[PDB]
Amino acid sequence: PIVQNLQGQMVHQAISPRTLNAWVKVVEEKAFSPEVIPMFSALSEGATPQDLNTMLNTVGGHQAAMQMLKETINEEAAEWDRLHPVHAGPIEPGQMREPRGSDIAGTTSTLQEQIGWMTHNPPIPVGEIYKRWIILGLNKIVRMYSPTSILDIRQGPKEPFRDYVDRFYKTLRAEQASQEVKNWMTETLLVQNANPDCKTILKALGPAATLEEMMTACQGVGGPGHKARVL
Amino acid sequence: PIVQNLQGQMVHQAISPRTLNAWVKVVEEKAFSPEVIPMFSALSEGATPQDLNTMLNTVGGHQAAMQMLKETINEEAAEWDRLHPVHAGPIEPGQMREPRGSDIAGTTSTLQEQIGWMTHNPPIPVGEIYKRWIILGLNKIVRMYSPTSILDIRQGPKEPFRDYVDRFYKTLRAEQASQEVKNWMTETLLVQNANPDCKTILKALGPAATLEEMMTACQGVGGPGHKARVL
Amino acid sequence: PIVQNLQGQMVHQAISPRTLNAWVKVVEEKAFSPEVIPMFSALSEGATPQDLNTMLNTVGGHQAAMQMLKETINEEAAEWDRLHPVHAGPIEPGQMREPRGSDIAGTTSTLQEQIGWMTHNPPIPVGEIYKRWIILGLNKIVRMYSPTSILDIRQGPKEPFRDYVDRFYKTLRAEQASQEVKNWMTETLLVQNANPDCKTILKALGPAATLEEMMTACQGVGGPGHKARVL
Amino acid sequence: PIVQNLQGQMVHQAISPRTLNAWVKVVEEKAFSPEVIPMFSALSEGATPQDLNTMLNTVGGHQAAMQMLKETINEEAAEWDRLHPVHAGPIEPGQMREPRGSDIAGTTSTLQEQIGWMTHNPPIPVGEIYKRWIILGLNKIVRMYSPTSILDIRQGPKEPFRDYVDRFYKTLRAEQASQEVKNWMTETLLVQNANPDCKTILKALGPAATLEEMMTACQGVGGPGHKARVL
Amino acid sequence: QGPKEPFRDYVDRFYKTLRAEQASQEVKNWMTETLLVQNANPDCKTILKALGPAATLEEMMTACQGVGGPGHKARVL
Repeated sequence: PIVQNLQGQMVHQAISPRTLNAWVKVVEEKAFSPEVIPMFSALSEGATPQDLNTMLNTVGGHQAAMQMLKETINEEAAEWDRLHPVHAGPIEPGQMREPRGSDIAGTTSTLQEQIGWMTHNPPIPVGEIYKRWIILGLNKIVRMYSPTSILDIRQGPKEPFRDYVDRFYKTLRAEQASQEVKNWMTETLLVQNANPDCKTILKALGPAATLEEMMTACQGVGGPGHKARVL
Repeated sequence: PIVQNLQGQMVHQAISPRTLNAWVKVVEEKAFSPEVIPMFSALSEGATPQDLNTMLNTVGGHQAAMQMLKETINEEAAEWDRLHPVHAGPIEPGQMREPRGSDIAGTTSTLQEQIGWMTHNPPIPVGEIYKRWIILGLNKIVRMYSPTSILDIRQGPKEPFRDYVDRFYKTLRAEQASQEVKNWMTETLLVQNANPDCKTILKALGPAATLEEMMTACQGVGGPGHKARVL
Repeated sequence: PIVQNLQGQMVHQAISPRTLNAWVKVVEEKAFSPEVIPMFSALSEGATPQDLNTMLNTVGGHQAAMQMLKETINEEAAEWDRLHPVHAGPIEPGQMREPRGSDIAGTTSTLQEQIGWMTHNPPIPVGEIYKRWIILGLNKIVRMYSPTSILDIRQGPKEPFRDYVDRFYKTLRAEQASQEVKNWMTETLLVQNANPDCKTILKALGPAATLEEMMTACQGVGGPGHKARVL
Repeated sequence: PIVQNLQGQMVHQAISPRTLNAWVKVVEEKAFSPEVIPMFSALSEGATPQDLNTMLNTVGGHQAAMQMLKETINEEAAEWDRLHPVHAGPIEPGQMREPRGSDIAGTTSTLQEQIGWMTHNPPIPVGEIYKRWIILGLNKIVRMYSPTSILDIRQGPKEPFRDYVDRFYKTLRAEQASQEVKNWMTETLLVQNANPDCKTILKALGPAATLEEMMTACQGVGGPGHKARVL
Repeated sequence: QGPKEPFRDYVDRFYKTLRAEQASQEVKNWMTETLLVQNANPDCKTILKALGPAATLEEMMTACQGVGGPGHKARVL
């Protein structure tokens, strides 16, 4: 990995054992689940295509999701080279070459190039590109391997609105659509699947109460009622 | 996180995986109890808005406190822009831009900018403002889940007053009541509620009563804690 | 191992129990399975021959596979000294210490002479070179595997289709047959992990179909779960 | 231990009490075994005779065998003195005194001499020389349970032979045996212990047996008609 | 191979089936050294595993003649 680009003065660091231990043991205990993705970005800080390939290729299992992941990075790679026209005549010898789709993927490109790119003035975002591409991969996985659809998450007859709300946001993390969609669901879908004892009172709150109004609601019906949360 | 340098101004380096694990350790062990803030703070020491963001995105449980905390930091950002004028007029050639409320959260600002504020003399305190905003969220969420009011907080009839301070202190520390309301509860409601043997000594020594003398008292009223505490 | 591997101003650090405890947890969990080679290359980053031998002496199981590892190291050393021949009597410009195979293996070399190669300009990177022989040996362990069929494919009401494809991928990434065969097996048997109706649907998508298209598909006629109401 | 100085000849760093404890926890709390040896080698990076001694004397477990190693290092010292006759009284002006066996063991030598000879040119590596004696002594402690040879290795009647091979090459690694005895063993004693229908492959392999040939041997060797060459 | 069918009749069909597949030579070679003798009659596994099932095509059709039917029928192409 290479860090210190912001204000210049970058340092190359070798691949760390303890990053590939952290990476393996999270994905093993939790699976490719929504809580991997900012952890994967954090572990991937300043990583080369080769630093990225080392991590990716030490995953072990889950070869359905990895092979789905691999296919997706290959689409983006094949996309890339056809949205970048090939250079007109000779490329000057002092000029640094452009990265291709297979170089971003680390398939045709060696570590010595990658460092040169990342220590160039200003730096080539080759790694940012491989990580967004991996992240489309991870994102697609979490769609395919869904725990349950957000659409059909409903409160029970005698399940409480706070217990429901824990499930609601837990599952809403699992859903992969855009933020207008997920602002919708808190606005709308939260109420329409809520249980009938609670739902009369949620249309008294209407579709732009404060989160504290939603939190204060619904202790007089559902679960062990008013005492449950204060005793 | 930004770290101390001898060769110039402080240099930015990546998050440790041991720090992200220590974070998830402390959240697991303490459950957003108000002892979190010392450990939030100590992990938050050199921390960028990108680091603080990362702390906020790696929390997997705690759905409601997490949403409520998000509502608080976004509200501080929107107050901050109303609070500070935009200034429409030109800035000197190569001058660093003024930090907006969104810039403090790192939604309009990138880590190259963030280190650039950081490495002025004295710093513009962009993550120290952000971290204070978060700290108010944690405290409101402590108070949010407090089980009975300070002005409602009582000892059982079969209690030797021994442990009435545990309950009394942590629901006063949530509420943040006045020393004068505390004196009024202590002269009125406290004496009225307090165990017989303790209540003689609390009337005798007024509302500023010696804490130890109650605690020494109450050896023969029976039940849970009447035998002495030991180290 | 050494700080700033082939980069100047180079500083030896001792072999850490963190790096050997991770080398232990890998062999215990998953032995010599192919996905350790990136972990093993990260472990071997900056490593001297002496560090590599300490890594090998730690393995106390699998001795027959380890003697083969060892034999293969002895064969590779022997090739290195037949491709680069060993000298008889004093060296003509005087002894500069050119790494022979036995020196590569840490047998007839000092730690100064190993480092010396890393601090010489152009360098001779002996560790990368010894590492390649060890990776040849660990790949050759996987070819001593107990018989596992790549034509015997399964697909019945026991695992999901994803999970059959996950089996199939493990089988191919453990199988060290030809890359043209391994693609061939993949084009021939990808669909053959589903039930008869799922296969009819799978083939109806076409010969450009990918695993994300297949794993949304089989609408109502698929494997265990993931097909909604059944027809 | 002794480490690189940046402005002159090596300097001493102070021995790790944290790893010195995790050392002793694998001497005292379990039975001797081959992975004890590299855990001592890893500890011993740059270790002086005085540090080697500490590694012995903070050990309190297994005093018989510790003593047997102590006694070995005495033999090695009295041996070193019969191979390297150092004269009586004071060394010459202008050159470094030569170490005796007592100077290797730290009995007669001081820290300054110990970091002296190690940094000298020609170097006497006193601390590497002393460690190798201890590596032999430990290697005897693991063979002091059981001097197991090829007569004690047995292939149970229904045993798939695989374990026999593993223990056979463990046996030859652990204490080096003669080439002639091994040609006798791969041509007679192994064939006699092998399963009846497997005896033709292993008898054909005979006194020329090779690890790759042995590691794949015995796959589908039963059934109608004889087989005799390993595929 | 048919249960009383000749080993050369099977192998004539097999190389016929290899001819018509558009596959690589390496693919054909994995089938020749991992499929060919495996899909044969067991009485032919007796002597053509004993050669080793990945050995030359000459000694394949030299061996194994007493297994099955009489063999030698000219093809009508």
